[PDB]
Amino acid sequence: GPSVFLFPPKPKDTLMISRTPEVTCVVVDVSHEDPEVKFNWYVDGVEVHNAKTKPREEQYNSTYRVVSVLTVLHQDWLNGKEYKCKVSNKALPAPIEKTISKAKGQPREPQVYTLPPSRDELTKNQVSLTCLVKGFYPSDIAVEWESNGQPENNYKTTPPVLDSDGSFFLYSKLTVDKSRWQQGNVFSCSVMHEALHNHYTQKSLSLSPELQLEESCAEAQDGELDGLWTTITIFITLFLLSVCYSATVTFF
Amino acid sequence: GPSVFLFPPKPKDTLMISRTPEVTCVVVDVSHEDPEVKFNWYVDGVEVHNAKTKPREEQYNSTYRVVSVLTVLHQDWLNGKEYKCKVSNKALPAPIEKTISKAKGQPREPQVYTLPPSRDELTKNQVSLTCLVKGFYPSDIAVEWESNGQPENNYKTTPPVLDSDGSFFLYSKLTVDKSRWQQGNVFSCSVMHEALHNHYTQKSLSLSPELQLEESCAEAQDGELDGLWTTITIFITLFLLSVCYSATVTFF
Amino acid sequence: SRIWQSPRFIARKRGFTVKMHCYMNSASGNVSWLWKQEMDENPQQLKLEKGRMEESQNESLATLTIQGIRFEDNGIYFCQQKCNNTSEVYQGCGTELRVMGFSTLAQLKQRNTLKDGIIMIQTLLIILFIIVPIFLLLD
Amino acid sequence: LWMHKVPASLMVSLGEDAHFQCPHNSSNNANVTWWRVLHGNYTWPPEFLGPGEDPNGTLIIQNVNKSHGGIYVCRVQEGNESYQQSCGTYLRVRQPPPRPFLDMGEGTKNRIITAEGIILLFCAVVPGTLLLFRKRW
Repeated sequence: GPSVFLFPPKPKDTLMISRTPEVTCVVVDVSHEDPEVKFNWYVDGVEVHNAKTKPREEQYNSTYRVVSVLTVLHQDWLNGKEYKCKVSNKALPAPIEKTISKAKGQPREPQVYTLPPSRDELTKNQVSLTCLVKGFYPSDIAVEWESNGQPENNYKTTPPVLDSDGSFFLYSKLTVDKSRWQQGNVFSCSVMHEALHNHYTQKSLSLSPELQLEESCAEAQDGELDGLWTTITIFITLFLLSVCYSATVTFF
Repeated sequence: GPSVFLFPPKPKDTLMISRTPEVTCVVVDVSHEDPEVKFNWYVDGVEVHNAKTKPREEQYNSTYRVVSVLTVLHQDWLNGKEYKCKVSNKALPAPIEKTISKAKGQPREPQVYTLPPSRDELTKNQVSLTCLVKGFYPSDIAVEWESNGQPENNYKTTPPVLDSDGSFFLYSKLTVDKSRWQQGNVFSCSVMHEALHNHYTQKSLSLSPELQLEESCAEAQDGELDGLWTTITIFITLFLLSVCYSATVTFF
Repeated sequence: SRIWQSPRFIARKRGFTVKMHCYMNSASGNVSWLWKQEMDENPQQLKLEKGRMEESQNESLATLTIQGIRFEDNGIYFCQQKCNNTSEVYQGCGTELRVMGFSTLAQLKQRNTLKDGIIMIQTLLIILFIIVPIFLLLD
Repeated sequence: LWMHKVPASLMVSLGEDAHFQCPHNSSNNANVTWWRVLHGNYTWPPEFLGPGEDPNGTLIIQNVNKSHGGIYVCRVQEGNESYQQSCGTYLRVRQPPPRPFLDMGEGTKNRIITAEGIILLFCAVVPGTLLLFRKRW
């Protein structure tokens, strides 16, 4: 009794134009009497001929395992073409057929918010940075982290969780040393989905250090400037009258 | 034909004394010809006789569903005893045995961190409040939210995610209006796990006081008030010279 | 925590503009503003000088704006909302203003000693002009 | 209520002490703790300082230097209910008091000076007149 499974592409191959998506039909549990396995691919009923197959090998529980690979185009997967594997053996009374495609519905696009560490965690050696991504549909997303153009690797990511109104959310956690957060580096969460503009967006995170509380600027007094514009003219007229009287006395 | 599943208690019923935990033995897909179900409940080999059998029910495709319930004690589950349900059927040629227990290992206690909203989320009509729980073992936990002693209902929790060192983490998210957060209300995250102190803890989240100070007076100085005094000490000097000079000639 | 004012302390310089906020839900009474000073005990109703103080209101926020601040604006200011249902007056915490100047603490001593020197120097001449010429006449 | 009866700032010089108080209206079975709020961004939770000292719950900070500025809050919880919390007091460390000068007033110097120069001229002119008509007579 062989077992047939079928697997969709990886969500980063189907979004950029320099990689290659492929769907995969797997048939395991071939017994030791029938080495003849015949595959038949169907794209919307029409059989195709650019499929590929890897040779078998002997397995753990006295079985075999055969893998068949089909490559697709990028704009065929993002429009909803059904894909059918048809499996024919000799011990099996009937062929086994499976179909997969993209999930159907109006797409939405996600929001991205980055969160700093809790301030109680600065009594430890390592700290945890956080990226919330919410509000998307379908649930095919890809999230990565980076810093100074070089990629990080110490991150984990939850599965997508269904929200209240039919969309999804997830969180991602990145663990860095405290020395590298305190000195003011810049870290980035990068997201790819099918409904963002050119399938890509980023957000950044940094520290921006502490303040001073200087207290060096002299509170105000009640009568600082009160008639100072008046009392220039008084010393003008007093000065000129003084010059006139000094001239009239010194004339004699 | 029939399938047997065995289900553990809730993660909350074993942590408090005013509740009642229980394990469940469920047999589905019973045919109409042999509706006779035989149960045996072994605990560490010793077979007990105070379980309970609920009556059957008719499914869509002519099958049945048999529910057997056994109540357990609070401190017998928290040690590692093993539970065996044994189902004998006239249709099935062999009896079926299923066992459950608690996951083995040294417990660790969790660490709870509340996190306030992002500043880019305050232009929407609803904001998200976050609770991070990390570093615990086994994966049995309970997380709730409340405010003013009454519970809040619009929250979700992710599954426990296996970390880099044999422990677990999760987050929880609550959605509230922007009005309630902006006006000063206080929200609490409550956690229940077996390696905590009295099986409980709480953390709070709200908004804080602020300051607004002005910059500095140590590089630039003044000048809308120093200009008046530097243009008013001059005419003092010239005036006093002229009047003392006029008082000089009356002496000689 | 049904009213909420912000901030708790402002410190601007002389001549600038301050704004104060109060978060409430404006379908319950009307917010009015009050002023307590250093020499008061209970706060009084505030008198708005036209053209210098304004007082505006959204659906979810009330605001007070004071332009061109000076020394006789120092104090502690409150918003107050009276409910339409229970007649229970609720009051906010209270914002505090303090008006600053431009110079530093080393330049204030300068003009203090300047003003004292000016006032003493021209006290001495007025004494001397009424001691000296009468002393000349008495022989 | 009692949340509004607490001041809004406190002036302390370098070396002195600071007293902070928590005047509540609960019946002798409450539980009082003291918390401190920092200035800037990215700054939640506050920082736990301690409980109260006397039966009135007073906080005393001794030998105050410039690393103590910020807002100080107290919370009152009675058992398992939800807490109360005061509105804050900003501790600012200004070493000088207003630097005392030799005299009185501030806006009554600007008018002694200018009400005095005129007395200097008018008190200067007529002795120059009177010393002539006395000697020429």
